[PDB]
Amino acid sequence: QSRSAKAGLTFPVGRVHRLLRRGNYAQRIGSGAPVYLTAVLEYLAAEILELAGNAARDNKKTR
DNA sequence: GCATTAATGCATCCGCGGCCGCCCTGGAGAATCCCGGTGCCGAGGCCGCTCAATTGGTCGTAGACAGCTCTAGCACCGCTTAAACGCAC
Repeated sequence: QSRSAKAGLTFPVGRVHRLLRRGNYAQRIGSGAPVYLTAVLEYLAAEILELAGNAARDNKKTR
């Protein structure tokens, strides 16, 4: 099983971590950076999607 | 034949009157909202693939922990001008 499931995170911690590793950012990356990044992206995406869905539903649309 | 004097054709200067345009009220017509109504098409649930996230071990390595060093920020003191404020035209 992946850490995202045991941490209840929808976004992939492993994918973010491997993006950071090959993203020429720092040679040493702690385990907290990928989980923090996944959490913040999940929060931002959730808020944006909720607002967009509100804007869609107030215009008689389901998309 | 010439002046002349009353009859006559207008002379041009007002008197009068035919001559309008603006607000307020009378509804009239175009635009909008909105879902039925049906045709269209793509969002996505399902099927099959595949590759890298996770696991464990190896191993070396950077940073918290003091630990110490020294250093300028600050609170304080008092002089010297020095602009800021209120006013007034």
